[PDB]
Amino acid sequence: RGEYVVAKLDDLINWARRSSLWPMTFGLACCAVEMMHMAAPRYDMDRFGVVFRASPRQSDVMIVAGTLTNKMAPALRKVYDQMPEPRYVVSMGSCANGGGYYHYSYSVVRGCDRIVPVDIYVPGCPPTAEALLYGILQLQKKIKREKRLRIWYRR
Amino acid sequence: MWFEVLPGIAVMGVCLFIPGMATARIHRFSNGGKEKRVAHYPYQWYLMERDRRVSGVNRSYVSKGLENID
Amino acid sequence: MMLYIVFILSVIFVMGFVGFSSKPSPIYGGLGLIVSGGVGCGIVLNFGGSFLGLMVFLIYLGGMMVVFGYTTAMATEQYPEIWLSNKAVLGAFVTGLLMEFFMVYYVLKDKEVEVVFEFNGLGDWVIYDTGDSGFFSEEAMGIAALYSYGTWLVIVTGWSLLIGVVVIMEITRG
Amino acid sequence: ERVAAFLKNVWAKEPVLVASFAIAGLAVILPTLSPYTKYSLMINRATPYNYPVPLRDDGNMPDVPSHPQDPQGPSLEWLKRL
Amino acid sequence: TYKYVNLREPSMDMKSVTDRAAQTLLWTELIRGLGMTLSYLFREPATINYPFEKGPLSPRFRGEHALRRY
Amino acid sequence: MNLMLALLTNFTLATLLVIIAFWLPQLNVYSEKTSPYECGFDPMGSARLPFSMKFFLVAITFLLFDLEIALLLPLPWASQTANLNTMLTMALFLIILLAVSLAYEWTQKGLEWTE
Amino acid sequence: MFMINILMLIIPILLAVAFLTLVERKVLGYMQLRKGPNVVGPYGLLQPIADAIKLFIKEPLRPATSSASMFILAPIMALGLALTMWIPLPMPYPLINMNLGVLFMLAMSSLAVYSILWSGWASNSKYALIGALRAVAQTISYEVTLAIILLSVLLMSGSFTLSTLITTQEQMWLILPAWPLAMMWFISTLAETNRAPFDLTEGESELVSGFNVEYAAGPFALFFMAEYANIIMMNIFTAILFLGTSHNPHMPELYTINFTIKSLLLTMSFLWIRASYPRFRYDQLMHLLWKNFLPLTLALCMWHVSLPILTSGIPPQT
Ligand SMILES: CCCCCCCCCCCCCCCCCC(=O)OC[C@H](COP(=O)([O-])OCC[N+](C)(C)C)OC(=O)CCCCCCCCCCCCCCCCC
Ligand SMILES: CCCCCCCCCCCCCCCCCC(=O)OC[C@H](COP(=O)(O)OCCN)OC(=O)CCCCCCCCCCCCCCCCC
Ligand SMILES: CCCCCCCCCCCCO[C@@H]1O[C@H](CO)[C@@H](O[C@H]2O[C@H](CO)[C@@H](O)[C@H](O)[C@H]2O)[C@H](O)[C@H]1O
Ligand SMILES: CCCCCCCCCCCCO[C@@H]1O[C@H](CO)[C@@H](O[C@H]2O[C@H](CO)[C@@H](O)[C@H](O)[C@H]2O)[C@H](O)[C@H]1O
Ligand SMILES: CCCCCCCCCCCCO[C@@H]1O[C@H](CO)[C@@H](O[C@H]2O[C@H](CO)[C@@H](O)[C@H](O)[C@H]2O)[C@H](O)[C@H]1O
Ligand code: SF4
Repeated sequence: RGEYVVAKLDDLINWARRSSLWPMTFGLACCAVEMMHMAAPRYDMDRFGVVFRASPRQSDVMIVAGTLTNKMAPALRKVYDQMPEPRYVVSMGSCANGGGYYHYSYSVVRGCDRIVPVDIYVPGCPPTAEALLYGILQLQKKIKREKRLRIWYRR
Repeated sequence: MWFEVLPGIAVMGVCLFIPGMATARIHRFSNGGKEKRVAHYPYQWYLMERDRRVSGVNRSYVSKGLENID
Repeated sequence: MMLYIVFILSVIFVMGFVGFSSKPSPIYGGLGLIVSGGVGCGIVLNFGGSFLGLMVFLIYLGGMMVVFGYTTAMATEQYPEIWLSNKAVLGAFVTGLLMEFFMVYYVLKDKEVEVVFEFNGLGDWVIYDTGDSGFFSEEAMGIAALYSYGTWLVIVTGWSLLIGVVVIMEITRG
Repeated sequence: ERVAAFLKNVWAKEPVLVASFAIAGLAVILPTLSPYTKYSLMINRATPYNYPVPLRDDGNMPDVPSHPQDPQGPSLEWLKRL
Repeated sequence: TYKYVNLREPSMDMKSVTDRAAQTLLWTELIRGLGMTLSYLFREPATINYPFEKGPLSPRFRGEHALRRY
Repeated sequence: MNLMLALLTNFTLATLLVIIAFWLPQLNVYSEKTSPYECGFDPMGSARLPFSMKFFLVAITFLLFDLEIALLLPLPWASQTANLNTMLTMALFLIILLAVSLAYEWTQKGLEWTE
Repeated sequence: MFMINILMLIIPILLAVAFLTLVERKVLGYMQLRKGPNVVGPYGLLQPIADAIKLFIKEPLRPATSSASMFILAPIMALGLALTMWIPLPMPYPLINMNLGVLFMLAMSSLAVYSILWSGWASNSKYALIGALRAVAQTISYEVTLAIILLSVLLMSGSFTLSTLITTQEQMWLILPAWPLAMMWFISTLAETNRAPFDLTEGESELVSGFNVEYAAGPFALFFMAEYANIIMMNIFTAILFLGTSHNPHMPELYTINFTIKSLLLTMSFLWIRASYPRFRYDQLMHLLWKNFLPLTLALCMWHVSLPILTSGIPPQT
């Protein structure tokens, strides 16, 4: 049966991608400090297979951890475009989510989703390190639900 | 705990043990149960080539003893 | 086909020479010299000189590493030239390959060839020695003799290398 | 006195170079003082890489042996005891 | 009041000079640093097993909003 | 043969891994994705512009020193000579001249990088 | 039967490399008061498999400005040469028994540098170029001292054959009569393998990713597999050189176990060192080798030429 095979192959690639999520070493403001605390020993994001890598060419996730200003917006879009696919964006904190405390500023982008597509929105100012980890595990369960091969089979 | 690092080390150790064990056993299988003949110098190659002719079966590792001298 | 191993490697030897002799960007010229140095090591090794072959390869790998560094510093342009990018480079490159290909084609066809001078194409093995059975490498004995017979060679080479350091310091002290 | 004053200074500032020169000096010096150096050349001579071509016995070579196990010819008793 | 963090003169007696030569050549202070990371290898890690375990919080924690009733 | 077979197998294994890497994944190529990386902003000037080498003199000295080891690597074989008086003298002579050349370049500030 | 032997060498190499990545992350983790991968498979045992599958289904990118052929060639050279380094290794029997195995390993190590130089240059990006030129400096720093360190050791072994080192060390490890050289050799292998504190050609905190910054997915994986294969191979080389395992011809597997344990611990030491020290500055690496190791290495080379002659203990040529 073709369906059974592509169903199992979807599980394999979905498992491999969520089990090995490499965020780009990309932080913007206060929220990056809680992101640092997710890598710290108490939460040890490495133990889920989550490893920071500096190069966008070697990153699977962009965690927008902090305010995105207008001056920074073209750079964030640049490094997002330079990530190979599949790629995911996690929006962390009120600033990234929708402008937050600086929503009405002349120099702030009112939400990073004006610039890049966003898979998960982590609320808080900042979200606790555990709240960000909950957001990453939520991203994993989203990847687990993907049906690329199943949809390809029925094209 | 630190001993939870051991399982990955053991897997790494078994994988690194395989090439040495495999090479040693394939040499015995391919050389009639003995070590592969080592010929670093022309003299050693000469004798090995002479053993190939002497074997009568074109194998330098098939040995002939007293039973071959009448 | 394996009996023609030295010939095949020597064909690649020339191809590497045509590579850097057509003079593309020195980055690619260095690549062509590495290939030639690699197969050149293979040619000499097949004549019984394992130490000579590996040594020339080792030296030329170190030399081309320096050339690479100097190239990015002192011999680079905005658009470094590959063999296809330049008409003069391509013409020399093609001319070299065609001269090479025709020498190969005719030497194989006739088992001989006249390219200015006469070369026999029976295969290179025919000239080899037929009786070896010593307990040593003759190349290793000859090279090691540099320290017992080559006292004079040791002195002039050692002195030249020391003077070489003194000289390059002088030459590059503006 | 200056022998120790200079040496102490380099020991404090560049012990790596002090060790280098001391080791190099021993390499140059000890071979001429060692009583075992003479055996290095004897062992190299006693190593038979070549066949020992026999001599045509012409009737007056008392110092040469007729058989490998004859008392004449060099011996390696010194080598077994080394 | 103030203190100096780095204003000390090394002693020049032969024992101290040799102690420093051994440090420079035998890498004693680099070996010492290896000891510290080794001690950490055998310490229990501080990691909690999220989501089965949770970081501690207090009654004042400010999280998701809610409207209450009588 | 064994040697050529081993080299061919290794470099063929590497080539197959690259072939799979390029033909198996789904691709989506556009200009911004393939643009050169420089931390989010476009590069200023070509990466082919000259890159000054501050250790150029050590690099040339490496060539001379790298040939010395070609002269020294035969020493294990040279030690089997019967003429050990000459061999030991010439071996030490060569290494000392290497040390003298190093000491000269050191004292003349050849090992300091240009600033 | 030789083709089977080749596969029984390189399939295990790549599997050992994959699980060395897991071991490093766990060892670093516990040294850092955390755990490291323990979710993907029991004790993280499936984590290397997940990463490998992830990368090879990731989209590979050819940069717009890159030199296409050289961009592809470099990772192929890196892994190909890394696997070639293993063929003369006696464990206890080499796959290929070479008269000049040590010289072969030196030559192949030099050739592997060009996979760094060409990948960085072919990327046509500034961080990649800076990384590649750091590899030029690194090679200039260690290569001369590395060869002369080996020479001094081989003056006791008597040959360039790797299997002779087993015979040389049948009574005693060479680490005893040559621990100063072992010290300098061990550091040189860290520089040779681009390992911390000499991780300069990648230098993440400085160059983002250095020579491989433009590489993604499978092509990037080839560079990772190459480096980690070289780390294991260089510690096997260190074990053979200095910690010779006794070889019983009738029980060759006892040699393999003892030798494998030694090589593992030496590899663990590389990870341990990475956890402990800050990074060198790449000009300070060059001064370390030329101003400290080289003067000492030259002196010790003189000593190890003279010592066999003066003690009448020159090894056999054969
Ligand atoms: C050490 C080496 C490690 C190697 C690891 C190897 C990975 C092992 C696991 C393989 C899982 C199966 C592959 C699935 C991943 C495919 C990537 C993907 O997600 O594409 C989604 C795409 C989705 O396409 P789509 O049609 O649904 O939509 C994409 C188009 N737009 C953008 C418009 C929507 O799937 C496919 O297109 C085809 C899926 C086929 C799955 C079977 C793969 C066959 C392999 C042959 C490929 C031909 C080239 C030869 C390569 C060598 C063969 C081995
Ligand atoms: C009978 C006569 C006998 C004659 C022969 C006698 C010979 C023995 C006596 C000679 C001295 C022996 C010691 C020689 C070892 C090499 C010493 C050395 O080179 O260290 C110096 C080097 C530079 O140190 P630094 O302070 O920065 O600079 C000095 C001032 N310019 O310092 C460094 O190298 C710093 C290195 C930094 C990187 C270190 C990272 C790893 C550290 C942990 C490794 C532990 C060692 C394990 C070895 C394993 C071996 C398998
Ligand atoms: C990157 C490009 C590299 C280009 C490399 C170019 C290599 C040069 C090609 C050399 C080809 C040599 O070709 C070789 O010629 C001889 C001719 O006697 C053939 O040898 C032949 O000898 C006998 C004659 O009695 C025939 O019966 C036999 O069938 C045939 O093998 C070899 O089978 C062939 O392999
Ligand atoms: C910048 C220029 C620097 C030039 C430096 C030159 C340094 C040379 C130092 C001398 C080196 C050799 O030193 C010399 O070695 C030979 C043998 O090896 C020794 O000779 C000793 O052993 C040999 C055999 O091995 C015997 O033939 C001899 O009877 C015995 O005395 C000498 O006793 C020793 O004096
Ligand atoms: C036979 C081989 C073994 C013998 C050793 C051979 C190598 C000798 C190396 C050079 C020795 C003299 O040459 C060298 O001169 C320079 C002067 O600029 C000194 O160097 C001086 O500045 C440099 C850089 O700051 C440092 O090494 C040191 O702080 C200081 O001494 C060296 O301390 C001295 O070693
Ligand atoms: S959301 Fe809050 S914590 Fe995060 S960057 Fe903005 S102000 Fe700082």
